[PDB]
Amino acid sequence: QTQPRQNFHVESEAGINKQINMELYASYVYQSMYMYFDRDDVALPSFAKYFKHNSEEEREHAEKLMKYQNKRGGRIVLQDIQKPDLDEWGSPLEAMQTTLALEKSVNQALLDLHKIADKHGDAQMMDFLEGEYLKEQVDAIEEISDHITNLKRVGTGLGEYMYDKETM
Amino acid sequence: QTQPRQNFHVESEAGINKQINMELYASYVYQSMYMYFDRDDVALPSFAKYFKHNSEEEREHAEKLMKYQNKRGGRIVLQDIQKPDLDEWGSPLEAMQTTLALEKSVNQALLDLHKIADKHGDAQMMDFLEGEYLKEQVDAIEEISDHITNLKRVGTGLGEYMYDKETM
Amino acid sequence: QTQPRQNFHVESEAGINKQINMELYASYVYQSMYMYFDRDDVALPSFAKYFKHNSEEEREHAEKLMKYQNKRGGRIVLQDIQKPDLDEWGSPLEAMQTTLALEKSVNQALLDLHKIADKHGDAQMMDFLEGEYLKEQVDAIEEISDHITNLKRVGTGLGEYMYDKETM
Amino acid sequence: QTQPRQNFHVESEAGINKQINMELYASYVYQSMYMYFDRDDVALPSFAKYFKHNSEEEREHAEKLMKYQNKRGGRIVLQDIQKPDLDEWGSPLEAMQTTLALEKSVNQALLDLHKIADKHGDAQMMDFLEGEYLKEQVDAIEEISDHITNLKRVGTGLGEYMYDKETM
Ligand SMILES: [Cu+2]
Ligand SMILES: [Cu+2]
Ligand SMILES: [Cu+2]
Ligand SMILES: [Cu+2]
Repeated sequence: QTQPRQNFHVESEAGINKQINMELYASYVYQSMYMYFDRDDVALPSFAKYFKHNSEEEREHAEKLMKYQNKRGGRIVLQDIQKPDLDEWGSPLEAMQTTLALEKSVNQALLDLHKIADKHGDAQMMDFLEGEYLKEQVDAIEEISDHITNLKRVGTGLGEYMYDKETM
Repeated sequence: QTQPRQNFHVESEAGINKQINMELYASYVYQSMYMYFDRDDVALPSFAKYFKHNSEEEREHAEKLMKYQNKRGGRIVLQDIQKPDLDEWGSPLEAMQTTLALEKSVNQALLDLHKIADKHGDAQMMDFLEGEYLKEQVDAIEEISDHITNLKRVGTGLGEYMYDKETM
Repeated sequence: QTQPRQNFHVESEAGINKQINMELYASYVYQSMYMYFDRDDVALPSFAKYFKHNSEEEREHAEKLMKYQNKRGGRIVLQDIQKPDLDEWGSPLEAMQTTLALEKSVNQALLDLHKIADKHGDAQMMDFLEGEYLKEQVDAIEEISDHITNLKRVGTGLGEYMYDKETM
Repeated sequence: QTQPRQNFHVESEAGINKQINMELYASYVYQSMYMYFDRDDVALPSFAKYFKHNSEEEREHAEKLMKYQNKRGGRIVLQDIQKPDLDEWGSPLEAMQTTLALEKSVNQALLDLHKIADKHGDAQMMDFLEGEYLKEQVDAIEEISDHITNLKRVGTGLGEYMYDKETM
């Protein structure tokens, strides 16, 4: 029943919970990369600054999702945040590639939550996602594919250094 | 056959009219409560200030729909504005409670109008509704449910006066 | 071997990892409380703001710990972040009591990491903990016990409201 | 028997003297490298600027110890300052590498002096060392190991010149 509940189906509420946890996994994985470039044997501190921002950015998307969950009458059920697969992510190009599939995975999750809110006619929730998440995911997915092509252009060695200084 | 008509079904035109009339009823009902907390034997000026705001909200929310009705080529068919059910709304709780079901009633009327734009392929009218009405309704519906909870906590007496001073 | 390693024992490195994960659990639990007071049926938004800060504050202690782990030659091994015990923490007094045992638990963990660095004569690590963590824990433990005594003084109802407005 | 002597064992006094002499050797060695990157056939002015800084760091680090030796009632027994092993330090890498082991050598000499304050119950002299020397040494030792990694990445040639311009 709750108090502000209207047009908010039970499947949608459990999807926001399932999505809240994945957005936290993204924040975790990005922090794992942050401190892979603060590692002294890599020492790319502007790459590290990138993932520190991106980790905080995703933690703010989870918060924006939980803040929405409370605004619609649902209740927040948190689950364990699983550790990232790797603890050492290789070259910058390799790590940026990992990020692409990550945000590409996080995107399709959002795209399927939108499909659920459509199933039970949740027009507002559809707008909230397509305005505050889908619009941002396509931005992040391009800017990551932008960094992928450049890191391939500059190559290794001096290329990995000069891309940290000038672009990041 | 009006100059700017495109993709605008007469069913959607009629819905905006019936919806304009309802958004005005909410202005009247909130104004009824405005001048209730200014009663000499109610004397809650900040609750009065809250409904003076909210009454002007709905009035400008109806003006936006009217401005949209002309923007799409429909014609504004006005109707009578019914007097509110009550002439006195009891405790601040029982007033806020009447407000919740009011916005909750208006939210469905907006949602059903959104279903009418979807029935006739009006992609624009969908975004206008879910962007400048449904988005606001969800926030307000929470905001009211936040006041109901706190009023139940502070209880009758000094708790009612304090909520007026510190929150409103 | 690594590159900057000196006087940094294997037990200490695994303790920083084990402590990094617990500091994240603290950040998680605090966020769970943050959104328990953004819940519309509780709606204490200055209590919620407290745990939003405290959750971010602990996430910055983990970062300060990982930043230290990289500065001393150790490597960061992350583990799963377990979900908080409860998803609804009861009255404010009850939640603040939970927090006390939390920071009291997180303290003794730090106190025992200090004992490990002492075992293998890690004078710097001892200073880093007793300057940047132990000094802050005793501050946080008092300010939480301060909030515990007051919430007992003001009681329930109007007391729980007026403490959110004036002090938080 | 000096005026401000308390808790200050002659073993600690002797250690500060031998440590003062070493902190000056690091000033000389860094100055040796300063005027090496100003050689007409090295011509790396930013690497020169780095060692002009670091040479003045150790000189002021010895002055702090001297100021502390007088602060505790000990007397400053100066000794000769040995010339550095080399008169030319090769590539920027092989120079930075010589610097790592230099600070790593100085860090142990500080740590062993800290063990001398602990052997004779000098709680203050412990905090002065671990507060204004050991804390800095850990940071510098990382900072050097960060430069070694990046120089190995950028490689000889244009990579050496670019690191001079963009990082130093
Ligand atoms: Cu995201
Ligand atoms: Cu409205
Ligand atoms: Cu902490
Ligand atoms: Cu020094």
